[PDB]
Amino acid sequence: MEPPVQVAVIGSGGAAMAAALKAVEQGAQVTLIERGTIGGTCVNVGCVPSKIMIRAAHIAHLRRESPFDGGIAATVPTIDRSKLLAQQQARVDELRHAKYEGILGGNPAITVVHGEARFKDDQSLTVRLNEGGERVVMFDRCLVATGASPAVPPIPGLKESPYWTSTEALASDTIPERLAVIGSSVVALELAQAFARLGSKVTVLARNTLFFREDPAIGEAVTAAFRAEGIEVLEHTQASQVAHMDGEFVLTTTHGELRADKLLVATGRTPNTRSLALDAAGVTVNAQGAIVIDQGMRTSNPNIYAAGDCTDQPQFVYVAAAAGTRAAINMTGGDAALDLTAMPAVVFTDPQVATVGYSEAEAHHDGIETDSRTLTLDNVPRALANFDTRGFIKLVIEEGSHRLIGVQAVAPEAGELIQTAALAIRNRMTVQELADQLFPYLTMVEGLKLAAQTFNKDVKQLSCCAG
Amino acid sequence: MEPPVQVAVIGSGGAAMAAALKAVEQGAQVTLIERGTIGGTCVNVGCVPSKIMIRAAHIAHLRRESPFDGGIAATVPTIDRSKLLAQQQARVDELRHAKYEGILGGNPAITVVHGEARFKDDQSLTVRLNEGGERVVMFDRCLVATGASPAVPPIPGLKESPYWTSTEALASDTIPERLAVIGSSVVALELAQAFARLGSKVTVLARNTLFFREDPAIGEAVTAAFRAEGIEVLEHTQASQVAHMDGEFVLTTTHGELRADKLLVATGRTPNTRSLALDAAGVTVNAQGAIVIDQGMRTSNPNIYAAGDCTDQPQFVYVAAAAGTRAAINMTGGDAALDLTAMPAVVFTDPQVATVGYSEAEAHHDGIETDSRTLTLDNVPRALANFDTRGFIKLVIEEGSHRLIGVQAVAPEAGELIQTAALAIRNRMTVQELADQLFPYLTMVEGLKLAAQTFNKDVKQLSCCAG
Ligand SMILES: Cc1cc2nc3c(=O)[nH]c(=O)nc-3n(C[C@H](O)[C@H](O)[C@H](O)COP(=O)(O)OP(=O)(O)OC[C@H]3O[C@@H](n4cnc5c(N)ncnc54)[C@H](O)[C@@H]3O)c2cc1C
Ligand SMILES: Cc1cc2nc3c(=O)[nH]c(=O)nc-3n(C[C@H](O)[C@H](O)[C@H](O)COP(=O)(O)OP(=O)(O)OC[C@H]3O[C@@H](n4cnc5c(N)ncnc54)[C@H](O)[C@@H]3O)c2cc1C
Repeated sequence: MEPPVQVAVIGSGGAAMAAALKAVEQGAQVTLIERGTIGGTCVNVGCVPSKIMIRAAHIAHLRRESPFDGGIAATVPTIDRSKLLAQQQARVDELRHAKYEGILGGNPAITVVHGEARFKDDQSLTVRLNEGGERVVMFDRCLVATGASPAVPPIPGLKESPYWTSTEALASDTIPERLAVIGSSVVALELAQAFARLGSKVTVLARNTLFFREDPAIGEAVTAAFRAEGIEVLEHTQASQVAHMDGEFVLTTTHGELRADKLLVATGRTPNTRSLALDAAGVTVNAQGAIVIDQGMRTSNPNIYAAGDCTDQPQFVYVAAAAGTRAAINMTGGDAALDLTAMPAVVFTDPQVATVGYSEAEAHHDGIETDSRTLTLDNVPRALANFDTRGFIKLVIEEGSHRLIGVQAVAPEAGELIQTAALAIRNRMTVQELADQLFPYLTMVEGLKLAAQTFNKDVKQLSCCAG
Repeated sequence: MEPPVQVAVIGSGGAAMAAALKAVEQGAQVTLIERGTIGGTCVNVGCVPSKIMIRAAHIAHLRRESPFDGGIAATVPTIDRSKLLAQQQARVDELRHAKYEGILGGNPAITVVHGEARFKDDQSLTVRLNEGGERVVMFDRCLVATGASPAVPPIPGLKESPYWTSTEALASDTIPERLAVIGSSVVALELAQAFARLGSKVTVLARNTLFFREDPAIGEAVTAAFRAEGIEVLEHTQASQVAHMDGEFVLTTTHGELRADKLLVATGRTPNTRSLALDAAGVTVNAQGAIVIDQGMRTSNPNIYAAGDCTDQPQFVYVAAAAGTRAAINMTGGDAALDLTAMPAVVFTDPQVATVGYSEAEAHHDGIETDSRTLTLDNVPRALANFDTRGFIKLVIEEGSHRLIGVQAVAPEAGELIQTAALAIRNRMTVQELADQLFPYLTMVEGLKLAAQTFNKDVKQLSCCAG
């Protein structure tokens, strides 16, 4: 008789969870090692708490102002952050148990180890247990899903100051009167707007422009939206010195001296691979410290796989989870590959930013001839009925075939409409085909149809005679 | 040389507008006859003003209460309906000019006639001009796009009372202290909730249950939502007598006497065909007075077509417009057909109701073997982060092929997510295929993926290990 394959999984986030359970489903015995709180980033200090805080911020914002204030009185709502934090944390704790702890526990095929793991060789790990001492974990196959951590730049004086990373910001029980934010990452912007809406006077220090690595139209729309609601966005600005004196932060910048009660550093994230002793297992990493893998999540060592934020993969929990599931399949004798061709991405600012497929620049870089159309939101019925036309919907197609290969949008509910675009791309639809489909009038997603029609029709024909 | 085809179009709503412009594009000369305001129903007294009022109502509602009131103070906002009405009307007037008047005017190929048309024979119309007198309009082909009007039941005393139809309700400059609503139609419910949120004490008299003709789960969720915010829903209730005494309505019902300041009658709509003298042109209508047509919008008379609410077609402006465009193609020698297989439908209540494709009952009626899954919103991350789990997402598939053939949902933003379902159905995707696609975490549309996964996975595996 054959013994169950011994699978070791380092981490307990989205990638590790998906892998652990898939491995067990495929008949393997799993030993999962986690050094901190079970659940990793998303449920504890990532997606979940941040989206909850953003929703609370949205309510506070709408109680403060709206496009209908001429007929509906508005007020400055009193905010009790302690109560909001308690509500937020209760849901986080509830989900951690329901989707992580409760599933890992009570399963004789899964052994959870509380400690920090490192490779001993390519078939075993050495674990420094949280309760002291060590333990060796032998394995046939191992999945590294250690995620990433907030990056902290070597700005003089920052290291020893009481600054915040996204974790401390989300866990704060008070809304600071003044919040300075260093960075222009998605995390930086989502938190910047949430705190602003909850009461903070926010100043964002962007080294370049917002969404510098994305299509330029995106950063322009978001920057204008932030400024419109009192958020200061200092472009091409960096702090050369950080100091904390007399109970406040003092930042020396290229724009002058800036003072704030709290400082959020959200420049980016780095892979958690330095404590893994990857060299002992022959696992190669790139210049950024990320573990190199192929579409099957296989590393340079045939018996070791990697998935999630500790690799070069896009940093989204749904990508990490999909990768973990497929890595487990391959660790158990299968043959699976991760396809990210129609991977959507959403930024939970207001308006939201959403993208899928190729941007014009990205297509060109890959030698693809394209054409595009950019429809401003003042052409979308839903936006007009809401009296909020900030934003746009951009479609990118391949020349000749007219196949839709990319969509970028800045608009309320962009995250919802982007999935229609994702399916259109997945099914290799042309813009003509998308435009000929029936869409509900007065929905934001109708904007996709309207934009598609502009490839063969005039903007003046939309919502009238563009069929 | 050949002369331009003479096309007559009766009406100026979505169907007529799309047809008129398509006909001209195809080389025809158009004579469009309209007895009332240009633009018809949607822009003037339908979709546009109603969605604007609903958005205003949403803001008022959120300023009054939210799932985050434990940490964000709320207040009863003062409402100035005169100001809201002015804003609403200005957008309506703006859109009427931009998408209707400005496009019809200044075009030598289009002649707009202000009057009421009726058939003289199958090649001409007699028009009673609004300014007096008549005119004959000869045509080679004619499109009837006369729409429908609010139905008014023969309830004793109703006829002579100062009741409202959706038109008077949308045009009211005051929010009534008490509003009674007779009917359970989409129009009745959308307006009922809007007025309630803007300040009225609303009572809905439904002859049966809400969404009686739809899947039962829909009516149950909507009824619970209405009651949750103070809207009284009297099921299986009809008014046997209407009276207006001492400045108020007095309704005798099976539930007892009900008094209200205003009365909205929104039971349904009837086709505008009684004044057309259709018999003079040999155009057949059904028992409801609707004009009978085929998929090419052709009537019993080869030279006359019909599209929109005056036919048996679904009453949506996007359906009317699509039909008008295709009718114009056929009137000008083409061969087009309207495909409604993936037609989405949205109800702008909160939560919204959205459907596409077959419901279980509808599939069975057509001899299709099916299976389904109903995912309650407390299983959708976005709903949980919003602390509002009222609703559900239901998927209907064909047995054997596992092809998705229908989706019904009750949830915030259901109108946005339903389009993803529409494209999935259009592309004949199976639930497994839909479930294997990447969806953004914490978006309502992710609910489609989660529901799809329940066809092969347990609800406890969702957002964890259902891959
Ligand atoms: C503020 C914020 C907001 C975000 N918003 C979104 C969003 O809206 N949508 C989205 O899809 N993604 C979002 N993300 C990103 C998403 O959270 C991550 O991509 C995802 O959680 C990564 O999952 P993972 O399994 O790769 O890693 P992780 O969940 O980060 O976990 C790795 C785990 O391994 C442990 N570990 C590390 N080294 C060792 C070791 N040597 N031994 C034992 N255990 C070790 C860690 O302690 C941790 O528990 C957000 C992130 C943040 C920080
Ligand atoms: C309150 C309300 C809310 C709605 N919400 C939505 C929604 O959210 N989404 C959606 O898609 N649909 C919605 N609808 C329905 C949508 O408005 C209609 O289906 C659509 O407007 C019908 O277009 P049509 O061109 O067929 O007719 P219409 O736009 O109704 O116009 C027919 C025109 O012909 C004229 N006419 C009639 N008889 C004659 C004659 N003998 N001679 C000359 N002119 C004549 C009329 O006066 C009118 O201008 C709503 C309707 C109402 C009333």
